[PDB]
Amino acid sequence: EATAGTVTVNAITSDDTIDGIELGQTISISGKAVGGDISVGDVVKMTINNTEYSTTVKAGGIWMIAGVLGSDLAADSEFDVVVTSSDAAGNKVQSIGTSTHSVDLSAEANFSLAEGQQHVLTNLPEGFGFPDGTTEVVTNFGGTITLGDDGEYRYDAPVRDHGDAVSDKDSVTVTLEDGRTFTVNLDIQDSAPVAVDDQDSIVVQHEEFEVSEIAASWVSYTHGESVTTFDGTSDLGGVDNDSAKDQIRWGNPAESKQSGYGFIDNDSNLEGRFDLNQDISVGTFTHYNYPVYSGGAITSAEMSVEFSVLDVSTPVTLTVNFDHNETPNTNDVNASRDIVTVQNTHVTFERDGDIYTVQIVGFREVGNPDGEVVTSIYTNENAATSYELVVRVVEGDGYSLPSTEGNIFDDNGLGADSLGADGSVTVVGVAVGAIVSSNESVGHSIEGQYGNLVLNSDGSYVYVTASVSDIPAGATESFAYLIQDQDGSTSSANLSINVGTN
Amino acid sequence: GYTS
Ligand SMILES: [Ca+2]
Ligand SMILES: [Ca+2]
Ligand SMILES: [Ca+2]
Ligand SMILES: [Ca+2]
Ligand SMILES: [Ca+2]
Ligand SMILES: [Ca+2]
Ligand SMILES: [Ca+2]
Ligand SMILES: [Ca+2]
Ligand SMILES: [Ca+2]
Ligand SMILES: [Ca+2]
Ligand SMILES: [Ca+2]
Ligand SMILES: [Ca+2]
Ligand SMILES: [Ca+2]
Ligand SMILES: [Ca+2]
Ligand SMILES: [Ca+2]
Ligand SMILES: [Ca+2]
Ligand SMILES: [Ca+2]
Repeated sequence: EATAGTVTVNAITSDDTIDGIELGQTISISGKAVGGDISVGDVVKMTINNTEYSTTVKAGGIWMIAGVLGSDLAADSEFDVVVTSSDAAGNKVQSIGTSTHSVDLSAEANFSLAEGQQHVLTNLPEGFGFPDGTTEVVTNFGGTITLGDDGEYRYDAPVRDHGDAVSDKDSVTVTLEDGRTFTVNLDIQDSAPVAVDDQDSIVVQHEEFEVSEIAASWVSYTHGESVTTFDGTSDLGGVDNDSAKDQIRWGNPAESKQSGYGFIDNDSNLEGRFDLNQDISVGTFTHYNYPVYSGGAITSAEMSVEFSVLDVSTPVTLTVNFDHNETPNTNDVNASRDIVTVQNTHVTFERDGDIYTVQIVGFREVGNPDGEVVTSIYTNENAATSYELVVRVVEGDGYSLPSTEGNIFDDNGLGADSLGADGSVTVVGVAVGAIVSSNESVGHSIEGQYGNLVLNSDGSYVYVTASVSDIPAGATESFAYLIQDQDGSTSSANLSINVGTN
Repeated sequence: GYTS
C-alpha cells in the first residue's frame, strides 16, 4: 500500500468562527499535508456547501484555497480535505483531514440610556440595519427603535420602576434575510426629580401703643380657708405704686405663713408703652408655697389686669385665671411641689376703630427674656418662685399669628421643581437648616428660627412666632426639603422665607 | 391627710 499522510486544516479565520461581517467576504482556507507518500504537487480537494475547491500541496506541506465565499462557510460548518498521493511504485492513497468551525452571525450593540427620552443610537455595529420595508422594531419592554427619514435609529426608552425586582435592561433582536442578527441591549437608566430653591416673604407689623399704669387686682377665688386679698406690703409681697390688691393668701399655716400669690406690675420698666407682636412682661408673679393644713387652699383665683390705652383713654381689663394645685405633701420633694397653671385668656379693645387683642402667653423665668414660656409652674414647699407674666398684643381678634402660604413645587423665584420621568413625586422630608433626609416631619409643625412651618407631602406649606424685637434686619428662615419619585430617587432644595418688620 |  501507499502510505497515507497527515492532512490538517487551520482555523477558519483566527477564531475558527464565521461571523456576520465575514459572511459577506471571501475567506482563505489553509492547512498542511505532510508525511507518508504525500508529495509536493499532490492534488487537494474539498467540498464546501456543495462546491468543490481544489489546489495542490506546496513546499513545506502547505496548502491554501485562495478564496472561499463566507456564505458557503456559513452554510457548511464541517468538511473533509482529501489529498491524493502515490508511492514510487504507483500505488495510490487518499489522506483525509476534517475541519469544523463555528458559525455565529450575531452582533450586539449595547447602550445605557435615560428612561423617558428618545435617543439617537450611535456607533451601531458595522452592517446594522432593518430588513427591507421595516422601519420600527418593538423592544422587549414595549419601546421602539425607529428608522427615521434622516437614516438615524432612535430608541424611545420606556419609563421603568428602578426599585422593583424586575430588570430594566431592554433588548431587541433584528434578524436579516441573510442570517445575520443584531441584538441591541438597552440598559435603561433611572431619572430623578430636581428640586429648585423657593423664596417667600412675610412682614410683621410694628405698632407702639401708649398705655397707662397697670393696676392688678385679685377679684375672685374658689375654695380656701382664711383667704385674703390686699395691696402688697414690705413684709407680704413687696410694695407697688397703687392701692389695687396685688396679693392673695390662703390656708391655715402648718409651719409658719400662708401660701399665696403676689403680682408686682412692670409699670416702671414699661414706660407707658406696649408694642404689637412683641412678648411683653406686665409684671412679676410670685408663688409663695408654704405648708398649710390640707383642704385649706384655693383651687383657682382670678386677677384683673387693668390699664388704659391712649387714642381719649379706653380702659382695658385682661382677666387672668390661675388654677392652683396645693398638692398633698409627702417625703417626695418633687411630688409635693405646688402647681400653678395660667389660662390662655385674652381681651379685645379698639383704638381709632382699629381692633387689637391682648393675649396671655404665660410664665417666663425672671431675667431670661429669651427663656421658654410655660403655662404651669412648680414650686417646692417652703419656697417662692417668680416668673414674668408675658402677654402679646396682636392685630385684630388674635385668632392667628402672621403667616404666609405657598407650594414648593411652584415657581417661587427660581423655577418649578422638575419631577423627572417617574413622577409620583412627593415631599418625604423637611428640616430646619441645610440638611434633610426622608423623615417624619412632613405634615407636622416644625420649629424654625423665627416661626413654625407645616410642609405637606403635596408641597403645600404654611409658615412667625418670634417677637418683633428678636427679628433682625435681613432675617431669613431656611428649611431644607426632600422630594422623592416613584422608585426612590430624591432631590433636596431650600425654602427661604424673608422675615421683615414694618 | 395633713399638709399641702
Ligand atoms: Ca472569524
Ligand atoms: Ca457585510
Ligand atoms: Ca508521493
Ligand atoms: Ca459539509
Ligand atoms: Ca476548526
Ligand atoms: Ca425594574
Ligand atoms: Ca425582543
Ligand atoms: Ca425610573
Ligand atoms: Ca401700678
Ligand atoms: Ca389670709
Ligand atoms: Ca401699693
Ligand atoms: Ca397694688
Ligand atoms: Ca404648700
Ligand atoms: Ca404641696
Ligand atoms: Ca407666600
Ligand atoms: Ca421648589
Ligand atoms: Ca427615579
